[PDB]
Amino acid sequence: GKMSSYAFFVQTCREEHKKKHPDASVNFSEFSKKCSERWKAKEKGKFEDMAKADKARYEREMKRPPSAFFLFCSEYRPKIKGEIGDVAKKLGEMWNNTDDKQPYEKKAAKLKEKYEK
Amino acid sequence: VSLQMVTVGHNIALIQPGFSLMNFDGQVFFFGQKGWPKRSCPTGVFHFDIKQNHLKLKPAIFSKDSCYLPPLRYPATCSYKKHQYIIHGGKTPNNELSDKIYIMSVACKNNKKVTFRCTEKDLVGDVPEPRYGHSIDVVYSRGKSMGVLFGGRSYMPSTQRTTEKWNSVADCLPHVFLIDFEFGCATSYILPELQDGLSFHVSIARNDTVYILGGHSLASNIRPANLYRIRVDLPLGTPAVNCTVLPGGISVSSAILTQTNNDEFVIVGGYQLENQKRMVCSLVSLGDNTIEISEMETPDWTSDIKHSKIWFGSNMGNGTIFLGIPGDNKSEAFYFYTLRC
Amino acid sequence: RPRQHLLSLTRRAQKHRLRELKIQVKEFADKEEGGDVKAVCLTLFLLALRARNEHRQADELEAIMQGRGSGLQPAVCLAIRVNTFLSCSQYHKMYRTVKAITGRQIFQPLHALRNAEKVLLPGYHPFEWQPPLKNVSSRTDVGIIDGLSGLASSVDEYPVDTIAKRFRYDSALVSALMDMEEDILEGMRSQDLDDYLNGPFTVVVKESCDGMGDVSEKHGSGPAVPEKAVRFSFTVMRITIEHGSQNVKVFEEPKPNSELCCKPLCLMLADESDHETLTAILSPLIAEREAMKSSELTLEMGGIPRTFKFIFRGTGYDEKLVREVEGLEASGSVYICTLCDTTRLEASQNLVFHSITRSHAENLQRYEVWRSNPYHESVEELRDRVKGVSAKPFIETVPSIDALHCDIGNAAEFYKIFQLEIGEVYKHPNASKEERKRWQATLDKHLRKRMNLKPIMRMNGNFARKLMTQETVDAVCELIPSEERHEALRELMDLYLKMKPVWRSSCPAKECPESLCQYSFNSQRFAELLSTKFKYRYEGKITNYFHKTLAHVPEIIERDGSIGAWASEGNESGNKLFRRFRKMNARQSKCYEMEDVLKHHWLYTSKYLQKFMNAHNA
DNA sequence: TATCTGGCCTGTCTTA
DNA sequence: GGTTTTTGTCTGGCTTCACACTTGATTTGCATCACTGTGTAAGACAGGCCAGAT
DNA sequence: CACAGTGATGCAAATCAAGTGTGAAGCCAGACAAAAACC
Ligand SMILES: [K+]
Ligand SMILES: [Mn+2]
Ligand SMILES: [Mn+2]
Ligand SMILES: [Zn+2]
Repeated sequence: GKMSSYAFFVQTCREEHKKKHPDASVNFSEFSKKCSERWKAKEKGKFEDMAKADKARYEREMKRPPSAFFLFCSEYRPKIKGEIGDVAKKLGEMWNNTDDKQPYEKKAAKLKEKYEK
Repeated sequence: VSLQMVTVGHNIALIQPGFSLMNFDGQVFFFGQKGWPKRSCPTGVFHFDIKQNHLKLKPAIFSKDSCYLPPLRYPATCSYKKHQYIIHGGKTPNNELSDKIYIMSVACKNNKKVTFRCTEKDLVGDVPEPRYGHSIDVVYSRGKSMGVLFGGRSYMPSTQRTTEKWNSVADCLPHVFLIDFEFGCATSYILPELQDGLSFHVSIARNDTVYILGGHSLASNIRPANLYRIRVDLPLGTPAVNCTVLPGGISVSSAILTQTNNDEFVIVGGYQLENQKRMVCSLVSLGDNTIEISEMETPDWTSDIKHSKIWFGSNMGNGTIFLGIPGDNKSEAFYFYTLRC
Repeated sequence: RPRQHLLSLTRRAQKHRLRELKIQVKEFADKEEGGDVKAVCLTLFLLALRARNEHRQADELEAIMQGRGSGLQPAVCLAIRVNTFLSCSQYHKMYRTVKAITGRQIFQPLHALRNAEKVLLPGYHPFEWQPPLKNVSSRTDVGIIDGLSGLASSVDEYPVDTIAKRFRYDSALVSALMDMEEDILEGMRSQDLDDYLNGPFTVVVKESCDGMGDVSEKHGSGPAVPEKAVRFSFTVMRITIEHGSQNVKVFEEPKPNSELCCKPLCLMLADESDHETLTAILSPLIAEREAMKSSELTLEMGGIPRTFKFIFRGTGYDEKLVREVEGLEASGSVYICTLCDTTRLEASQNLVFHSITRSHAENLQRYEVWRSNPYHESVEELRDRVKGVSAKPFIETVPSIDALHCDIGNAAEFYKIFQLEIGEVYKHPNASKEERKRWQATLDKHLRKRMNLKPIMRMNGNFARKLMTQETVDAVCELIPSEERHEALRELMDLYLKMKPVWRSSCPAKECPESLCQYSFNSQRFAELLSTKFKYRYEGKITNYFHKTLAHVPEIIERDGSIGAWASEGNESGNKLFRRFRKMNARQSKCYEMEDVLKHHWLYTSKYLQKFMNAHNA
């Protein structure tokens, strides 16, 4: 974004308010009122010259039951938590290293007919 | 051996692969028409005479006592010495194999028109199962006559045959069959020398022996280059059959055989491989105890014959063969030639 | 800056223009509607739409606030493909283009429709035969089978010049039944029977066979096949269940001659007239069929095993093919009926009093009588004795009449009488070929002027349908001088139009009972008209189909209930599907054309698929 | 007498 | 210039959503194969033959 | 160098589905001010 003079004014006022009142949560509709009254010829010149530096910044800016692997990894999830992308990497490595997957595939074989029907 | 083109008359469509020619006193006749006999010729038998390279097929009639045999493709045909012809097996227009046997004999010859007698011979004992592509010949031993029948094909037996392969065929068991026409009985002989099944071979009969040449064995799918001699002895007791392999056998399936002179025959045509036709011709010289197979000069085949995939034919008898190759289709289906010797 | 249109602005921009009406709306909602601005704008918009007759957008917005997803099940996509005639290749264009514009996959991709097909084709459902079928395999996953059925093709054998594919007869039937399940259930229900009731059902099947000409041969390597096809089809005609001592019509085909229910069973490129190849290919089919006559098919419909017995009626055959497959002589012969032993001369003198005597069984006997000649007879006498049966039958047909060809042949005869009435042949016996040519040209021109019929080369179903009217006789009388013969023609046509409904309707008993009642009476006067006022044509001769029509129609009707529904016309209409599917629904190559057409022709006959298209008509 | 053109016919060739 | 309408910016936190990896299984996309049909009747020209004209 | 198909095959590419907490995008509030078109 590119920031007008009034906008720089409002930002600096928000910075002042935060440093004066740290534990304080500002309301927006009242803050725009008080900032607009403060803006409504010498004070504003600082913000006026700041805005052209921000314009230069703009120029710079332009430049189905699950797989047997799924049945196995769901259960092994708690042990890895005790030990997502990282969890799945570990799950896949240990599943690859493992008659081991015959029971999970029998459960999936029971579930395949149920998906079909 | 001179090759000659032949023209054909209005009923050229009758002539098909598996047809047969029979010779009665020099007059040739034709049997095995395509489709069932029509009212133009109810017997299915035709006087087959070629005059000046034009063939006219004219209907012949039967005797009152005759059977009306169905047209048969690839039956075993044989000449019997009073002259008569034996037809055994073959396919009917309905693709059934017939187990029957028929006898073709001239009943009458008044004013050069011939009436035939077709009588069915009943057969008991070890009757050969219905077949096509098989040989039958008559041997003479010690003043006795006996019929020999070898090889061929049939459909699967009723126990194993299934509709999905309803048309599958298998070689018959290679048992030699002695068949006495006098009594109507048949005797089967299993021989060690005849191990494989064989069909579409050539058969040559002299005295008490029959030579078995070439053929195709379905199980192996080979066209063996073997020759088998089969001798039959006719003593007062039960006859005995002895077989001998004799090397120097031709390799040809579906070849045609004709007799040029007594004791010399020519073997032409047929196939050496499924895609390779046998263009060479062989001469057989017979000795009372010996058989001689000699390469002879190949005929001047035309380019049609050379490049045809299939050819078919039969022997006309006077050392002249009637040949057929598939022709152009719209014209006439087959192109016919005559090769003389 | 002229105010832009409100739709062009950015969100922020449209906010500023509507901020005045936005605050005015938040009031209405808190005062009248519990502060539901969402539901008060949703309703104001929807109502604005239907105010401008824009119901579609409103109805869509409704579906998207409900949020239900839109997508067709694959089987429903299949039905739309199969029944609107789209090719996979065209349907893929439709699918792809919809999914790219909507962003949603309304239609399913082809691999799924191809999976949806599997249920609807033979070889998917399991069944068994008690007793087991003789000579048939008991495998149940047999789909499309090679139609040559292991026909030997080695160069020594007889030359194989056809390509053919088929279904296994039972496996096919099974697939038909399972296609009809819902219609079988609902047919019990409307008969007040138990859905789950499983007694001995009975399936009557119509068998049809025909040849086609003018089937072009493809380029490419393959058998050099003939330019003709043959088709064997069956239609499921009725199913009755035995509940007590009553047979309950669970199902009857509403449209017995529709292409929609003539199911394909065997396609071959071959010539019906080539007996050797015809029997080679069809004999395995007749064997399978023979086997099913002596077994009961137990098959599982809706959970409950049911049993089906089968009755086979071969009636969709033209007379040419009947005679060919039942060993009878060709239609030229003196033995003019395929239903009786009458002779052409006899049918001309008696005309009406003949009963049905021939049968597939009788014929088989008589061939054997022919072949063996047991009374050592002469060939004239032998042929007399066997009444022309001089070849061995191989297919069992009902002795009936095909309406389509009957209707055709009859009209073709009338077209001839018309000519010979124009030339006054009733009075001048001899006439040059040139003189007859012009009789036909006269009549041809006139049928065009008075009836809007262009001449056609060979006679037509619709031409017959339109020629055999009394209006056409009026037209034709304008060309005949003698009104004594206007009266003869008018009567002859009256009798015919009294008769025709008997052998064309589905239930004559219900649909023209007085035509059925009078048939023996009307057919006598027709016969007598031909014998007196039409001596010149009908002395000593009559046409095959006049005989069939005058002598055997009432017997047939009491044996079977209908003629018109056993007619070939359903199968002939199937030929039209053959030509289309070979062009536009098959791989375009010699070794795939038959099966692709066989399969996709079967789907087109599936009631399950057809049902989805009558869903609008709940 | 002794030729002689024109129709007539058939048959191929060029494009469809 | 005066005037009118589009787009913002300032802030803290509200919601909704895509992303993050891996494994094996489904589901889509896509190219590949050898073949399809639409190309389509009659006029120009020569050369033989024989009866009636020159 | 015609050209848009004709359906089945099979291999590559996409998608799926689960675990939870990251940041990113849009948004609200009042008030005033850039730009950007018009007399
Ligand atoms: K129709
Ligand atoms: Mn037909
Ligand atoms: Mn037809
Ligand atoms: Zn009759």
